Amino acid sequence: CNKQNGVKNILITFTDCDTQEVIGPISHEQPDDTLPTYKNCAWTNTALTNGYVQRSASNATMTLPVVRDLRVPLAFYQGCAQVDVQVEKFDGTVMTLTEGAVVEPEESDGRSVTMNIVASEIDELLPPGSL
Amino acid sequence: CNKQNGVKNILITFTDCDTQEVIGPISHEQPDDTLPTYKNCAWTNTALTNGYVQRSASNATMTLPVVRDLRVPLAFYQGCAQVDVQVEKFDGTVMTLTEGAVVEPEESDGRSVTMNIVASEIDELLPPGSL
Amino acid sequence: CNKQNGVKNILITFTDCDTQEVIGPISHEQPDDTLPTYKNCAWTNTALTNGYVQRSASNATMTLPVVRDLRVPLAFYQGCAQVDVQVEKFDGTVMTLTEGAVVEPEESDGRSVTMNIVASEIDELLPPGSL
Amino acid sequence: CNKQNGVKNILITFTDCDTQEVIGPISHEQPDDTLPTYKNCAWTNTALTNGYVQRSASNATMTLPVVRDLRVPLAFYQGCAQVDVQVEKFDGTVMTLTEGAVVEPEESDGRSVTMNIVASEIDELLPPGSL
Amino acid sequence: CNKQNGVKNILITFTDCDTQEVIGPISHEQPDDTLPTYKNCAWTNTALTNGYVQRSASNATMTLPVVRDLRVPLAFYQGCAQVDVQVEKFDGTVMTLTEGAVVEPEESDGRSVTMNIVASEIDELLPPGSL
Amino acid sequence: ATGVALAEFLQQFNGLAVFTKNTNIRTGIIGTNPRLMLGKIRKWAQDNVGTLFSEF
Amino acid sequence: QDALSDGFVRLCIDPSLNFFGEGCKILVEGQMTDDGSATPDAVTCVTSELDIIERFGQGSVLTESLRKVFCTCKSGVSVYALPREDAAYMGEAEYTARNAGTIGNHLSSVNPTPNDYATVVNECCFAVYVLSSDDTDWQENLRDWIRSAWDCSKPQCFGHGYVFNKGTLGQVLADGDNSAELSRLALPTTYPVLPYLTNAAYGALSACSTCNNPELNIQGQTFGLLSCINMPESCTPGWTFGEVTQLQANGFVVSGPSTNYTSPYIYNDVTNYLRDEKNRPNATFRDASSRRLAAATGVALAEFLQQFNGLAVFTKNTNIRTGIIGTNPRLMLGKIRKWAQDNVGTLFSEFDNINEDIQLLTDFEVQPKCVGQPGIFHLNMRYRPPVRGARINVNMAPALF
Amino acid sequence: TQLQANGFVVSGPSTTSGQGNYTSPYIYNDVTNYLRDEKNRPNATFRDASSRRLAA
Repeated sequence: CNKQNGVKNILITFTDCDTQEVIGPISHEQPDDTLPTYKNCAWTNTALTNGYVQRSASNATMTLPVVRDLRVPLAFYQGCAQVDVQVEKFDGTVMTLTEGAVVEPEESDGRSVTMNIVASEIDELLPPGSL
Repeated sequence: CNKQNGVKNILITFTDCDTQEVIGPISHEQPDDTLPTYKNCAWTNTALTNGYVQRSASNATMTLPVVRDLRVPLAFYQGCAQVDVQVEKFDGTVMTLTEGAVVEPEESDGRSVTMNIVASEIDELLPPGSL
Repeated sequence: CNKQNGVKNILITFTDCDTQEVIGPISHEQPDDTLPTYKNCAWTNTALTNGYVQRSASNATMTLPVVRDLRVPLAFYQGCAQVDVQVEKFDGTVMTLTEGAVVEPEESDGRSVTMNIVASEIDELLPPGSL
Repeated sequence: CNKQNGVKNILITFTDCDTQEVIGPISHEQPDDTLPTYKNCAWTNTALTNGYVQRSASNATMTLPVVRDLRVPLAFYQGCAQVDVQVEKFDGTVMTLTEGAVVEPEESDGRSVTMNIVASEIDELLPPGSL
Repeated sequence: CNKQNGVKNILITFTDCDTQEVIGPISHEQPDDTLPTYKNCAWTNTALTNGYVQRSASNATMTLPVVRDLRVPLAFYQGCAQVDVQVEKFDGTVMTLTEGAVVEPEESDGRSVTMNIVASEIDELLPPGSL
Repeated sequence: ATGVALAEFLQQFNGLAVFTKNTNIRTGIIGTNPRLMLGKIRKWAQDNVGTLFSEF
Repeated sequence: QDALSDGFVRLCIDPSLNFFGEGCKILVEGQMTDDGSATPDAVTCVTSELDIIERFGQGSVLTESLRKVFCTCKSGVSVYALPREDAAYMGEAEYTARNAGTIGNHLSSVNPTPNDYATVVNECCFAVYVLSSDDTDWQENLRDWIRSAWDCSKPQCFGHGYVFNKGTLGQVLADGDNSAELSRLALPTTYPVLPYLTNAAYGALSACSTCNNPELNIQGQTFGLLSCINMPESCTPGWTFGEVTQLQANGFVVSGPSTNYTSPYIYNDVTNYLRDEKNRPNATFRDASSRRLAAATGVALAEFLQQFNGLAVFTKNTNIRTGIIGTNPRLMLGKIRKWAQDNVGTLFSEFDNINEDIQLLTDFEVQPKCVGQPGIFHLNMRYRPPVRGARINVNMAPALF
Repeated sequence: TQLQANGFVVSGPSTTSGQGNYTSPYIYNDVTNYLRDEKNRPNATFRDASSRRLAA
């Protein structure tokens, strides 16, 4: 069935900054119903008076709640590593993020971790048929 | 008939400010039962003392939660494009907006997006019989 | 409604000091909710001993924050030209200023300019019903 | 959309006075949402009594917050070099400054710097349609 | 990542001006999120009339907040000893200062001190790829 | 002399956009409305006190 | 020279050096002398004032008209000429006729009657047509063609023609019809300057100053002065005030002296349109500004409506299915209304009542059963041009203190 | 110009002027000798030498 909302694959690659060691890409699993959340536009607008907009530069963010791997240190999920996140939805859309940094890590119980990733830009694959 | 609160059509036209490419107008679909909200008066008052008000210029905002189309990039819904919205309600009322800009992009899961649209003014059609 | 505080029309006329070129009167718009502030008294007083006050000559000033017009050079808003400002409030008040001069130009970012205008005198219209 | 306030391109050219070596014009990126700030009129006025104004010669200044380039020494941004800065806005206006000098360099952390650039005059381009 | 702002190493060498005893170099750590702040250009500029600039000799200063070492007396951090401070950032920049002096000591609580070091010149390592 | 001078002053409005009782002025237009015209004429009369009129 | 040795910079210093620009289209029609080197009865594009004498001869009326037209406009127009061959204080302040006909009797017979606009200028839409002759037949032919340019039968090329009628009160007041397409300048019998110079200056100034912002009335000392034209000072009025009132009440563009040489000056920028169909003084098409406003509004609405060509239109049916790029008449009417609101202040007044001044109807509901055809739409709109300044009517009452 | 057209690297003097001292040479048109496609004439995909290094 084409009409189906969800995530099919989630690939994450860890690259430690100090030792330049690469781990992955490893498939991950959602912890609960909540889906990953995206923000693709790199420019943030701002409301001004009477229709004007102050365009200023910003980042492309991503929220990725996943189940941590038991073979990967927990610190890698909390900003002590560089992540290369790749996620594919059920309808064919693919979000590609490269050279991402975890910004605001919150304490996790050791199985479910919520990522806040900031990168220069995120690429959308847009399954066939565009514009 | 007549007494029916709801939206009937939602047409959105995307224009890229860089390449001047026009996409639309593509009909869209609501994600849930929350209706789009409006603010037609371009002036925002303020409560002064003893019946006085402070009229200052402001925008004619528009909150429009819609279902993403798979043929349009996600960035087009998050401030990386110019949107021209046109919503018709079940009772004949038509809201027309042009050259709006998405001011506050909120992270979306890739299917349902909410857009805070700011424009100079919004036209209301007022089904026949007015004043 | 004679209970609304704000501006309705702002007309500015620029006259070049060298070429005697007259531009205007061009309507303008406010950048934010800060209203123009006025001083119609040409004498500045000073506190002395036992209720006595010293009257010294001064100017009828006016602070006018406006959005620049893209058809008029920014230098015209910062003391390279004459200004004849005429502001109309919502309640009918009209302040007329001619042969003004911007004394203290401030660093402006190319959209909103705060003009400190100094002139010999300012004329007030006092909507009908006086004294 | 034409109603957009921001900066599109920033170009800076460094000319070391000791060796007469020219570097640039390199492109630069803003560190935050604070736009560059200008002052075009080359004359500074001073308030006198009863409408008179004392006109005296002064400079054309500009404040430019940007991110330093990792290929350029930091001393070039703090007054040891002659800058040739040219800034383009989203609305088409272009600010051109040549033979500038940094007057009061504040200490910087090595990523974001703020220049107080002084010059004899600054050129305005005024996108088509003037006076 | 190659996109990171922050310090990596801070070495300070103390030399006693009375007994000529040298201590260090000893690694130090930041007390807060404020980075060391630099001023490299040895000449200072003064704004003059119509674009002219007056060049006069000045100092290459630095502001350095560090956590004092419990093996070093506090007086060494407040201008009673020479400092040979050297800071390396995450992106590869290394700023070297030798034979420096602390100019204006401040009341420290016994853990964190803020140095204002003035020296003849500051050297920049400028990671590979220059001009 | 006063009639001639007033004829000199009033020519600013020849062919100028005039916004009547209808509504106010929009941004960018070089028009005017009778209230501001009255204000401008009043200021012109004020400036000529002592050379063409009494005080008032 | 060592900087020009390479092929990077190619310097081409020369005085003439025509600049880029398309500007505004003006057609000047006048007789040509045999000295010229141009094809008669053929519209051509003139690029500069230097070569007009070569192409159109020495002292020809078309050449002088071109000189005045280029004098009164530095940049903003592109001038087209229609050379014609002759049928088988002197002059201006700058200065047997060289052109046969009545064109030489206006110095201080047999005139060609082409009637070939339909072939010489077939589909090139011109803004202002300038005629350099006083022949009634030639002006009537130009008027007929310009009227034919406004036909509901075929796509239009909106334009306006400028002529002059030199003569006394009786003569000029008899060469006047209900032609809204012509603005008849009425020069006096003893007018010093050669009439076609002033006519060309008027037409060129009108097109040149308006057609960029086609609502500026050519009136007053700041908008209706012919600076290039000069004439000696005089104390004899061109017409009496009764005559001026008669002409201004009879749709003639009366000019006045700005009393050394004094540049001429205009009073009213009106067309020769007094009576509506059958009768009635329709003020709508009196001012020449209303003509340019009508043309510009029609053109702009035509360009804006082009976005609906090929779009699927869901009349009757139901709401637009998701994913479709169609539309329905109600949304189209809303978009039209918003476009009309957006142009207030540049093409219209605010409105009287927009809910009645604009209405969009499908062909089905305008035609009886089985007559209505799908796709076709009927749009009706009545607009009001912007209000501009006029008489002041000073009532001065002296009083003692 | 003829040499420029048919894919030849032309070099010139830095300062022609007149007599004096030595001058360094000065090259143009950093292009390759590629003028024809497999069959057709206008194959500019490898004209400039920069395109070669870019492709590599």
